[PDB]
Amino acid sequence: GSIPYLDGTFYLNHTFKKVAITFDSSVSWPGNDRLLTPNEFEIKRSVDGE
Amino acid sequence: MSKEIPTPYMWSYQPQMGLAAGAAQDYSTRINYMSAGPHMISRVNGIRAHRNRILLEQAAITTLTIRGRGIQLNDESVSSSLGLRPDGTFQIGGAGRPSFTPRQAILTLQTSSSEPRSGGIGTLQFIEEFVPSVYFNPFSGPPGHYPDQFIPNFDAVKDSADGYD
Amino acid sequence: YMPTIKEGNSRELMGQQSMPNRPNYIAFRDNFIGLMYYNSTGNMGVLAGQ
Repeated sequence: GSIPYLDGTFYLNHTFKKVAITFDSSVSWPGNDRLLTPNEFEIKRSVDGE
Repeated sequence: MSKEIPTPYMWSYQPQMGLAAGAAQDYSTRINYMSAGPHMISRVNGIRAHRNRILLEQAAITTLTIRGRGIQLNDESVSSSLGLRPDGTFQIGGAGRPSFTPRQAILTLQTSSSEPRSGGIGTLQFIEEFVPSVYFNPFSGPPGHYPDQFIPNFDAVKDSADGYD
Repeated sequence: YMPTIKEGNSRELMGQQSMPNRPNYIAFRDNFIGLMYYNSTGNMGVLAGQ
């Protein structure tokens, strides 16, 4: 069938939940509290809608 | 490779302690000229020599209304408004005008630490001090004369820190 | 001990025996543990400068 790695027909991006980026395992990259959540690129929030 | 134009070594920082971890040759920015002739190869070697000259040199040479803490504050000493004090008779209700006393409040607010520190290094000073270092003739001496700072598993006092205890 | 499954007063039911039910001591937990939400992204205690 299709080859999303080759052709570009990606269709699973909706299943990501969290992405955390840390340099040297102590410093988060957006390291100035420049997000609503503290240090995670929270992509999609579950039913826990604060 | 060449003991005269060497790929530089780039330090690795340990944020947590403030010391500098082991370093290594730069391995992410190499140029792949393996498909070039003598012209471009000499040009690239000259470029890397220029980069090394820039590094060596850099390293070696380059090493009222007080602001309060970002929001200035005004300062008054005789701003005392409510001169009354509750003796046996009076009964003073809610009050209070917050004013910074010139000597007491401000100086007590801007005193430094009691005794200065002695330990690791912060990020900015690490960036300013630990430029990539160019190692010209690698490991050309007898054993024990090598730069041990490069090995991350090497402790300055107790030599060759055994990993895993 | 139920001598016979049949209902209604009769000779068999006269010999029945009973014992007290086991005790329960339902009460609030130690230190009121669990009353306040702790360590849950769904419900997070918030304290901030207004």
